[PDB]
Formats: sequence, C-alpha cells, structure tokens
Amino acid sequence: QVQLQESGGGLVQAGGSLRLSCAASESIFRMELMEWYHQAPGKQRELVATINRCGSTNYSDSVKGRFIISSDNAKNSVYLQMNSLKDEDTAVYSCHARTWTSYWGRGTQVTVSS
Amino acid sequence: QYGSFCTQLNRALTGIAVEQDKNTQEVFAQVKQIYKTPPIKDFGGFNFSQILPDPSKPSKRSPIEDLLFNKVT
Amino acid sequence: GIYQTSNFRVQPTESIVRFPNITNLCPFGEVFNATRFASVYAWNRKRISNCVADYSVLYNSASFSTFKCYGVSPTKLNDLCFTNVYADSFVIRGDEVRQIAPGQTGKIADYNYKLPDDFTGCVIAWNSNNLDSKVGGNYNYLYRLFRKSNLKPFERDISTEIYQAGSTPCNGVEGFNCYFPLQSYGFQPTNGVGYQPYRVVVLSFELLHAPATVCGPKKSTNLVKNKCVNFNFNGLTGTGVLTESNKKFLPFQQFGRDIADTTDAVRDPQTLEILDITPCSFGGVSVITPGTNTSNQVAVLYQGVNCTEVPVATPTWRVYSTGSNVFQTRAGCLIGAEHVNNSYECDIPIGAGICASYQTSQSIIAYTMSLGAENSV
Amino acid sequence: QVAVLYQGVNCTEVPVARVYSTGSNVFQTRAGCLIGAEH
Amino acid sequence: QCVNLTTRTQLPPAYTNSFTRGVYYPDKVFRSSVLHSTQDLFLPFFSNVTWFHAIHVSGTNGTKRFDNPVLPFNDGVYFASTEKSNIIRGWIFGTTLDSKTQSLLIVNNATNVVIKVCEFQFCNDPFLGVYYHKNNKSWMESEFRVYSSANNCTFEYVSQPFFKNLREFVFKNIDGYFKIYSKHTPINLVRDLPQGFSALEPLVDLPIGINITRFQTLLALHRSYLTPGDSSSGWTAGAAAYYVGYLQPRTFLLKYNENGTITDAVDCALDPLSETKCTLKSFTVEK
Amino acid sequence: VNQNAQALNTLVKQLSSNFGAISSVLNDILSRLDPPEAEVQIDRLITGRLQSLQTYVTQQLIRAAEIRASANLAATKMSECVLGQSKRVDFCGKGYHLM
Amino acid sequence: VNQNAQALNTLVKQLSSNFGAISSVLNDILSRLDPPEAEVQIDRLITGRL
Ligand SMILES: *[C@@H]1O[C@H](CO)[C@@H](O[C@@H]2O[C@H](CO)[C@@H](O)[C@H](O)[C@H]2NC(C)=O)[C@H](O)[C@H]1NC(C)=O
Ligand SMILES: *[C@@H]1O[C@H](CO)[C@@H](O)[C@H](O)[C@H]1NC(C)=O
Ligand SMILES: *[C@@H]1O[C@H](CO)[C@@H](O)[C@H](O)[C@H]1NC(C)=O
Ligand SMILES: *[C@@H]1O[C@H](CO)[C@@H](O)[C@H](O)[C@H]1NC(C)=O
Ligand SMILES: *[C@@H]1O[C@H](CO)[C@@H](O)[C@H](O)[C@H]1NC(C)=O
Ligand SMILES: *[C@@H]1O[C@H](CO)[C@@H](O)[C@H](O)[C@H]1NC(C)=O
Ligand SMILES: *[C@@H]1O[C@H](CO)[C@@H](O)[C@H](O)[C@H]1NC(C)=O
Ligand SMILES: *[C@@H]1O[C@H](CO)[C@@H](O)[C@H](O)[C@H]1NC(C)=O
Ligand SMILES: *[C@@H]1O[C@H](CO)[C@@H](O)[C@H](O)[C@H]1NC(C)=O
Ligand SMILES: *[C@@H]1O[C@H](CO)[C@@H](O)[C@H](O)[C@H]1NC(C)=O
Ligand SMILES: *[C@@H]1O[C@H](CO)[C@@H](O)[C@H](O)[C@H]1NC(C)=O
Repeated sequence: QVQLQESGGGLVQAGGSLRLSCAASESIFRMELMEWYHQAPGKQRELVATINRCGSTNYSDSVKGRFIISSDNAKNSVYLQMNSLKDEDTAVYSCHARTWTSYWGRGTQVTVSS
Repeated sequence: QYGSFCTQLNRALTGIAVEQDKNTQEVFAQVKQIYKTPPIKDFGGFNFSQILPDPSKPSKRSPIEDLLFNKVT
Repeated sequence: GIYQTSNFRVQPTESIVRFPNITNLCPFGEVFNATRFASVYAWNRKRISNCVADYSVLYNSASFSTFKCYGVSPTKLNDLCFTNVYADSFVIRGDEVRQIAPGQTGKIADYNYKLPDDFTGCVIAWNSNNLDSKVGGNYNYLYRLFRKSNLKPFERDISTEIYQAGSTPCNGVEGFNCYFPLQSYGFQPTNGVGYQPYRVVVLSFELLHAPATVCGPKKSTNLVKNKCVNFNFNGLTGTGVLTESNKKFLPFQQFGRDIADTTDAVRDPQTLEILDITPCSFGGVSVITPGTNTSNQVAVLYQGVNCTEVPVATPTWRVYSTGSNVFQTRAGCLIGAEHVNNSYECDIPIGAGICASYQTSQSIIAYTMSLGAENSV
Repeated sequence: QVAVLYQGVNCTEVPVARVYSTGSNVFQTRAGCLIGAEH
Repeated sequence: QCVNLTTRTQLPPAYTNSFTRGVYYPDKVFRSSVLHSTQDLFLPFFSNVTWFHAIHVSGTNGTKRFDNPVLPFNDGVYFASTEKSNIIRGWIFGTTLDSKTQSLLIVNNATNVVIKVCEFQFCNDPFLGVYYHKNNKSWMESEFRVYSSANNCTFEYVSQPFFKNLREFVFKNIDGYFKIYSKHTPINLVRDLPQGFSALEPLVDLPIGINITRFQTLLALHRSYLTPGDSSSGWTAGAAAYYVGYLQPRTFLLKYNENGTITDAVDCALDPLSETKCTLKSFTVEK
Repeated sequence: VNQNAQALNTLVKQLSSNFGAISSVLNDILSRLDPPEAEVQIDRLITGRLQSLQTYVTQQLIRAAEIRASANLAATKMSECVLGQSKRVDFCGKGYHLM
Repeated sequence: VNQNAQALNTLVKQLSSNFGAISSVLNDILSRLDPPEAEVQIDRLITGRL
C-alpha cells in the first residue's frame, strides 16, 4: 500500500476554490510533522505549509490569507484548501511527512487558467 | 571446600597493582637529578611560558597541564 | 618488603529489633476449629492481617498429622513477618493428601487445587474421622472428576455445567458421555484409613516489599545510632552504622537503593523516621618489615581507613597498643613507625609519596620520598 | 533522524522480518539492507 | 431508583493523543539521580486515546445526551478527566454488572465518596441527578439513581462528609488486588489533555479479589429527566469530558532526579532511536 | 577510565541475580530456611558469584597486559624522541624530527 | 622460575579439595557407593577439577 497518497489535483481557472487532500495509512498523530511541497516548472521545490504535532501552524508569505492547512481526526489525513487562485500557483503539489524517515507522495498537478 | 581458589585471584590482582607502579616508574624516572631553568628567559626570542611550570598557580603546572587535567574527568 | 597478610572489620557491638505496633491476635482458632469445611472444588478463602500470630502453638499442638512446609522452615516462622496471610480449607481423603504439594500431577492437583511451582507457605492436614465422617455417610463434600483443562494455580472453579465427553452436546442434560459435574464423597467410618476424612488447611504467605501486618511474637528494642549495630527492621536484617538522612522519602516509600543491590536507607516501623545505612568498616592489613636477617620489629598499616576506630578494629595487638605516632596517611594509619622530616630515596613503598626504611624511637621510620639530589645549571 | 541496517539479508524478507512502512529507499548493499538513506 | 433518558442522538467518537502521559511509580522505593529501567503495564507513548464528551451535545442550543457507554477493561485502563464543575462522580467495575455476580462500586457524592463491593442490580442508565437550579434557590442538591438492589456487600469504605483541572487515574487488577494511581494538576484552554510530563503516585491498594472485564462511568445529571428547563441543560455544552486509554506490556527507562521524583522516561519499543537509548542506558547518543 | 569504571559497575551489578536460587540476598535465605536446604541454595549462589569473579579477573589481566605494552612504547618514546635526536621517520611525529 | 613452580604446586595442591562431595579420593567413593549416587559425587569432582 502507498503509505501516503495525495488527491485533489487538476485544472482550474484563476480565483477558484480547491482542497488538496492527501491521506496516510499510518496515524497522522505519531507522525509528528505534516508539510506540503509544490515545485514550479523550471523552479526549485518550496515549502507551502507546515503543521507540527503540537499544533503550531506556519504558512509561506505567498500562502497567508488564502491557503489554510488542516487535519481532521476522523479519517486520518491532512487538508489544504486553496482559494483566490492565481496563475503562478500552478505547480506540482506534494505533501511531506517525517516520523523518523522521509516520506513522499505523487500527483496533484494543479493548473491555474488565466 | 573449594580449596585455595581465592589465593590466586588475590595474587593476580596484587600483581596488576604492582605492575601499574612499575610502568609509571619506568616511563618517568629517567633522570637521576632535578634541574631548574634560570630565572632569566633570554632565549633569543624563544618563548616557553606555555610549557614551563607556572609558580603562580597553586599546583606547579604548565597551562597545558591545567587544560589536560580539566579535560579528563 | 611489604606483604598483604589478612583483612579486618569492625565487629557489630549490638543487635536491635524494631517491629510494628500491632497488638492483635490472629484468628487461627476460627479457621482450624470450624465445624464445617468446604468442598474440594470450591474450598474457602480467609485473609489474615493486622494481628500477631504464634506459630509455635500450632507447630507443637501435635494434633495435626502433617506439617510440611515449603520455602520456609517452620521453626523460624515466629521471627519472620509478612504483608498478609491467606488461609484455605477443605476435606480430602488420606490417599490424596500427597497431591497438594506443587509440581505434582493428580486429579485433585489438576482439577481442584493447583499449586504454583514457586509456592511459599505450608499445608496442614489432619484426620477428621470423628468429625467429618457419618455412619450413613457425609455426602455434602463434592468431587470434581472431569474438566476441560487443568486449572491455573490458586484458581476456584464453581461452574456446574455438564461436560461433554463425546461429540454429542449435553446441552445441560445428562446422558451418554454426560456426567454429574461434582461427584459425592463416601465418608463413612467403615471406610479405610486412606479413605478416612482429613481436613486440609493451606497457608500462603506474601513476602512482598510492603508494610507487614502479621508479624510474629517479638519485642521492639531502642534505636542506637552512630555505631556498628545489627538491625532487624520489619523482618529485613543487616549490620551497619545508621545516621540521620536528609533524603525526602515519599509517603508511599519504605526503602532506598542507589546501586540497586544496597538498601542504603530505611524507615523505622514505629516512628516514621528515615535513616541511612552504611557498612561499619573494613580493610586489608599489611605488615611493613625489613628482612628477618636484619631485625624482628615490624609496623602494621591499616589501608584506607580512619584510625580513630582502629583501637576497636587472642592476638589482639590493638586497643592497649598506643604506639608513638598513630598518624593518618592517604593510605590509612601507620602504627609502629616514626615520622621523619629528612627525605631519602624510597626502598619500601607505601603510597602517596610515603616511604619507610629500617635504620638507626621505633626502628622503622617513615618519610616523604625524595625524587633525587637537586641541581642547577 | 536515524537509519537502520540489517546484517547480511536480502532486501526482500525485510518487510516481513517500529514498522518498515513499505518500500521507501530500500537501497541494498553488500553489508545488508540499508533503510532510510539515499545513495 | 433508575429513570430513563429521553434524547439520545449520535455523534461520531473523537480521538486525541496522550504524548508522554500516564507514568506511575512501579515499586515503593527511593532512588536519586539514577536512571533505571523497569518493565510493567504502561500507556504506550503517542497512543490513540478515545474521547467522550460528558454531555453528548447534538447542538449548542440545548439538545444534549450523556456519553456513557460500557467499555472493556483489558489489562488496565488509563482514565483522566478535565472539567470545571465536578461532572464525574465515580465508576462501576465488573463483568456483567448485574446482581448475578459481585461488582465494585466507587462513587463520589455531594457528601462523601463511597466504596462498596456488592451484587448491585445496575440499570441501563445509572447516573447522579443534580438539581443545581431546579429548585427556587441556587444550591447543590444531588440524587442517587445508580442501581436498584444491592446484595452481598463484601467490602465497604466511606469517606468523611464534605479553571479546568486534570485528574488522571490508572486502574490495574492483578493478584486479586486493585491499584489506584492519581494526580491533580491545574490547567486552562485545553480542549484535549495538554502535553508535558507528570508522575502518578499510588493512592490505595485494595484487596477485592474479584473478576473485572468491563466498566462504565458515573456522571452528574445537571438537568432533570422529565423537563429540565429552558435549554442548555448540559454545562458548557459538553465541555466536560474524559478520555480512555489501554495499557500494554512495554519496557521503560525511568530517570529519577536528586529529589527522587521521576522526571523523564523513554519508550524502549517505539522507534530505533529509543531502542538505542535503552541499550546504551543513556538519554544522549553520539555518532 | 570509562572501561575500567564500566567493568567495575558490571561486577557490582552481578550481585542481584539468582543463579537459579530462590532469592539473590544471602541473609534472607539464611534467616528463612534450615541448613539442609540453606546449603542447597548457597552452593548455587557461590558458584555463580565465583564464576563472575573469574571472568572479571581474566578480563582485567588482559587489559593490564595491553596497558603495559602501551607503557613500554611510551617509555621508548621518552628515551629516544626527547633525550636526543632520532632519525627514525614518523616515530616522533610527521616530518623530520627536531626535538 | 618461581612463578612457574608456584603455579604447578598450586595446581597439584587442588587435588585434595572436596568441591562439596563426600571425599576427595575417587577410589574410596567408588569402593563405597553404587553407581546411582557415585555418579553425582564424580560429577561434582569433575566440575571442580575442570
Ligand atoms: C610568552 O608568551 C606569553 C603568552 O603565551 C606572553 O604573555 C602575554 O604577555 C602580554 C604582555 O606582556 C599579555 O598582554 C598577554 O595577556 C600575555 N598572555 C598570557 C597567556 O599570559 C609573554 O609575555 C611571552 N614572553 C616572552 C618573553 O615573549
Ligand atoms: C487513530 O485515531 C484516528 C483519529 O484521528 C483514526 O482515524 C484512526 O483510525 C485511529 N487508528 C487506530 C489504529 O486506532
Ligand atoms: C503504639 O504507638 C503509640 C505512639 O506511637 C504508643 O503510645 C503505644 O504505646 C504503641 N502501642 C503499644 C502496644 O506499645
Ligand atoms: C478449639 O477451641 C478450643 C477452645 O475454644 C481449644 O482448646 C482448641 O485448641 C481449639 N482447637 C484447636 C485445633 O486448636
Ligand atoms: C643473613 O644473616 C647471615 C648471618 O648473620 C649473614 O651472614 C648474611 O650476610 C645475611 N644476609 C644478608 C643478605 O645480609
Ligand atoms: C576521620 O579522619 C579525618 C581526618 O582526615 C577527621 O577529620 C575526621 O574527624 C575523622 N572521623 C572520625 C569519625 O573520626
Ligand atoms: C618537620 O619540621 C617542622 C618544622 O618546620 C615540624 O613542624 C614538623 O613536626 C617536623 N616533622 C617531622 C616528622 O620531624
Ligand atoms: C536477492 O534475491 C535476488 C532474487 O533473484 C537475487 O537476484 C539477489 O542476488 C539476491 N541478493 C543477495 C545478496 O543474495
Ligand atoms: C550515478 O550516475 C549513473 C550514471 O553514470 C546513474 O545511472 C546512477 O543512477 C547515478 N546514481 C545515483 C545514486 O543517482
Ligand atoms: C447474597 O445475598 C443473597 C440474599 O440477599 C443470598 O441469597 C445469596 O446466597 C448471597 N450470596 C453470597 C455469595 O453471599
Ligand atoms: C472473568 O469473567 C469472564 C466472563 O466475562 C470469564 O470468562 C473469565 O474466566 C473470568 N476471569 C477469571 C480470572 O475468573
């Protein structure tokens, strides 16, 4: 089984609403760190939002005000809602986790039409 | 009833104890006399205060000796 | 040369006893004098606590056929203390009295009373022919003869379901391969001695690290401090010097261990005070001597010990021995040698820069070793 | 972060052998199976 | 006697963690400045602990219920309660919780806490009625609606009559002995137990010697059963709560301070780093 | 230093094992039982403690031999590299030795 | 020379101990007991001497 699978990618016009949802088989709670990475074409990977085990939440400067990362403790996963989409937000999104060894997921290529 | 099994253990430990002091004596007692540097430090510009004894400290040690002594717990 | 001859140790000058404040009498008469004893499968349970118990009376009462004990000699039982006592009783034939002992297999042993292999305690059995036997037969005592599996140690089985010996389900109805769960005992005086009624009582002790409640008959002594004394606190014994310790014991704590095999601290049972435990004293004895060719006077060294206590450390070359200068050194105290200011090359090493030699009030003299003649370039 | 090393075993029985958590950089060496480090 | 509950509704159970929570002194001894490894039933680090709201609120308007299901008792239960109005008032233990077999009753009351070991006849919904505002004046009036009949009261203990707070409890039933470990700690703004480290000391050892398999909880019925009042019958709409944990056989490395109080410990069987720490008998490992 | 300390500590820790007996403390066995089984337990305790002592002594002897070899090398270095000028390369530090 | 001689002497001296057995002489034990417990005694002696 894929220990962490991501879902929610696709095409969308600018200014829409979207919710990236990546779920992991293991408990999201002993994992101690959830994070999201998206890489623009021709650019390096960058961090989007991090949520530690304690509950501290951080967002990148181009992420504040619109993107909010959340994790419901009913179905073990982490949620990330996008809104007011702009064209350079188009990238390949991947959510990262690290209990004591790096884990990675694939897919979720978002395109912003403008 | 186990005989004299104790005596050899005591003897071996005593032998190790003597061997340690023998090692120290052999490795350091290499000079039959004691010398002292003259109070004048005129050595053509060569400085040895780092390795020479320091009378100021309570233990007559060089600063390097102090560092090494404090390092090992 | 210098020779290690033997070792010394301070002898314990006193023995003290401190036991709890309980002054109740344990009810052995109830358990042993009960007119009616339980069945084998069910037996009975009666905890005993918060009382003094005299086991000597039970031992020498001579009214018990068997008095075997496991894990403890019956004679010393008065000395020991326990947290609590569990007492169980039932009736068993004379033949089956053997099956009580642990590590043994038997119908009673496997289906009625299983004892743990590491069981501590004693079992008391004596005939009850004139009590539990009737002319018409005492059938009130039940016999379990078939069970699905062997019972766990110290486990009571009361279910009276009809076990299915064959494939047919009994469904609570007797018949083929369905038998009565608890057979009866044919207790009649006509039966033989091996079939005579025997009343069996088993006593199990709990030697656990907890406050005791069933301490035997003993008297509490007084606390003497700052001396080598044999101590016996709540059953645990030892020998050492006890002082006032500042360790903040928690209210649920009793003992104190730092290296996991020494009880360095303990709490008095009567007065809830904490006191540390230290071994009295010990050390090796070494004899300093020149060759017998030279002379016969010798000097002794008590290694690694304060020599304030060495007079109290038959040969007994101490006490009255005052020497001339019983002076402490890092190795200990030197007896029979004279301290000298003049320094010489070492010949008889002692330790920490102290050297002794024989030369012309005592013949043997000690001094600080000289590294050699001084020079100056 | 730490990396575990199994001595002299093929990187095939290590899953059925602190969960392994499936195949994530299961790089195999002569010393054995190495887990949690990139080559 | 026992009265029924009217509105039930449902809400999916929630979860939370118990990171470094629920550690108790294994034995009764003193140590100092020495780390020591033990082996006893502990709550595993980072465990999924179930969450129950004392008031099962369907809507903050006043639709309420009690979240008091019967729960298993498997080799121990970790119990803790954060609250502000003493909603929790006791628990019942046993196998079938009926008059057939003996059961243990331990209940806190507006007068005194009571401990009984009898063959009670428990109803489906045992509770403690509260009439805080039911009468004309504002005063505390309780109600006993736990069981119907009690028989064979083998053991009895009673006490003398008498800003969220956590009250951790650890129960363990071995060798016919019941063990209780507790601790009090002030706290604030904690929807879930906060993180940290605390030690649970023993409270009482108690020789019931019966069989326990399942257990439930006793709550304070702040409302009435016929017609409580306007609305918001439960206090603070289910803010009062408690959590359940299950201890498992593990191996821990306790560290004692100079004062003899346990300060930190590790779980030898959680991650390879902790395994290394346990093997090396230290809290720090070099390259 | 650490190896010596750890060996000593391990030797001390061996005092708490049972070696198949019923209690690791001698005094309790003596105070609990009679001679005819007291010796039955004490023999096992004695065997275990003796064999642990034997292991410790052997390990200490080997360590002492190694330390003696190191000390002999140090003494030769003292004699040659310090009291004079030695032509042996890499014996008194990398490069040509001066003092 | 003294160390070698003393070690040999200590070795030969150990033959007189009992190691918890009845006696330190094989023949006397063999000459007085039947095999079932003679085996036990020889077992103790073998352990000690080994
Ligand atoms: C030898 O070296 C020492 C330093 O290793 C010199 O001591 C220094 O002296 C200056 C001025 O006299 C001070 O400012 C420094 O703080 C001193 N350093 C130390 C470590 O004490 C010393 O003067 C030198 N002597 C000669 C003759 O060169
Ligand atoms: C742990 O709790 C989460 C709730 O956040 C739940 O989704 C998950 O199924 C639980 N896992 C286990 C093993 O109980
Ligand atoms: C019990 O202790 C109290 C005070 O500690 C003492 O007065 C009393 O005499 C003790 N009981 C007995 C029987 O000595
Ligand atoms: C039973 O009680 C009597 C007197 O009450 C006593 O003399 C007798 O010793 C008791 N039985 C036993 C076995 O001790
Ligand atoms: C031992 O004593 C004898 C007799 O006094 C003497 O001849 C001999 O020289 C002595 N040995 C030494 C080493 O002084
Ligand atoms: C032990 O000897 C020291 C001297 O180093 C002395 O100060 C101390 O009082 C002595 N203690 C006792 C109990 O005699
Ligand atoms: C050595 O001389 C000093 C005086 O300088 C004196 O105090 C001390 O007692 C003397 N010691 C001996 C052993 O003669
Ligand atoms: C592991 O198994 C594969 C299966 O074919 C084999 O090719 C490979 O050589 C094996 N590795 C080792 C180290 O035996
Ligand atoms: C190293 O380079 C080779 C190409 O020369 C490539 O096939 C291989 O995958 C590289 N190794 C890694 C770990 O990227
Ligand atoms: C419990 O009490 C009832 C009567 O209240 C009685 O019938 C029953 O036998 C008793 N059982 C026990 C075990 O005491
Ligand atoms: C506890 O009760 C259960 C019935 O729910 C039973 O199966 C089990 O054997 C009992 N345990 C003991 C130790 O009697």
